[PDB]
Amino acid sequence: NKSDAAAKQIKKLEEDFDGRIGVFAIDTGSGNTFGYRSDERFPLCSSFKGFLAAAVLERVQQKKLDINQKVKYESRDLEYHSPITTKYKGSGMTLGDMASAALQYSDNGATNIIMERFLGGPEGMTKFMRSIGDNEFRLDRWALELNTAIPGDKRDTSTPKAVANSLNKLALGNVLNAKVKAIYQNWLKGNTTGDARIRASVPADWVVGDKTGSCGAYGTANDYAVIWPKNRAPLIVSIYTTRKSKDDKHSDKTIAEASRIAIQAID
Ligand SMILES: *C(=O)[C@@H]([C@@H]1N=C(C(=O)O)[C@@H](S[C@@H]2CN[C@H](C(=O)N(C)C)C2)[C@@H]1C)[C@@H](C)O
Repeated sequence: NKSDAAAKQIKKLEEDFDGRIGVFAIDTGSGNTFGYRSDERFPLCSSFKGFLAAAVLERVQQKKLDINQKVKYESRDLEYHSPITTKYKGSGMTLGDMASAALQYSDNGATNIIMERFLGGPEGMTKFMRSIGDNEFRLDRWALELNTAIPGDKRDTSTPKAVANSLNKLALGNVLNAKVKAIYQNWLKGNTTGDARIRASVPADWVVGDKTGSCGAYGTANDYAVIWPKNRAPLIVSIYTTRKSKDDKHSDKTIAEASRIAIQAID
């Protein structure tokens, strides 16, 4: 019945903005879950950088890469929205600093470079996801081309459920060892682009790590988070939104509100 009411509220919240909300949330402490449209597909946008950072950390763990290796790119034409990589064009960044820049600032330069040299491109990223048992994720195109968010296009989509599951496996599970998992946890905690999303849905005492995405088309936006509540087991919250018209703008407020509803549903 708690479930059924949470769902009516998402239903209404989506009609209010003329769009389409996908929700999955997990209380790791009880196993309780809430999903609404949790098996529908939605554009990832930048949200895949969260996973991309994880794949980097898996390669570091496997000893294929070193976390402090220098990454030089002094002749690159840096993609738009490369706020961190721009400031070190001349000197390069450590692999680790670069990966975290990709997560924490949605830096497209960091993203595309990492995917070029270390990850085998979009197919390699899809391969990583498969390898932790995520069958829904697909990345098709590179950082700046994956944002078209066209209704009915499976390219560069996942589902709220798959995203949530993957996040749990990565941020809380055993894909990454204790040391490496903690690093990844801190990277998520230091996300700078999520203040109006899932962060705005919880008491300010709770610690959140997250990755956002904003397609800038079809008013498509999303956020997924691990949440550490006061003296309580972790929650995972996954929220994805699209809108009916190409020109529509995304809605932080809707995302924050669907998060509130989702957290209550599993509470
Ligand atoms: C991917 O989705 C795109 C980038 N990732 C974003 C995000 O994480 O939500 C968006 S919004 C971006 C956050 N930094 C900018 C900012 O601080 N404001 C202008 C205030 C906006 C971002 C476009 C993109 C890289 O493809």
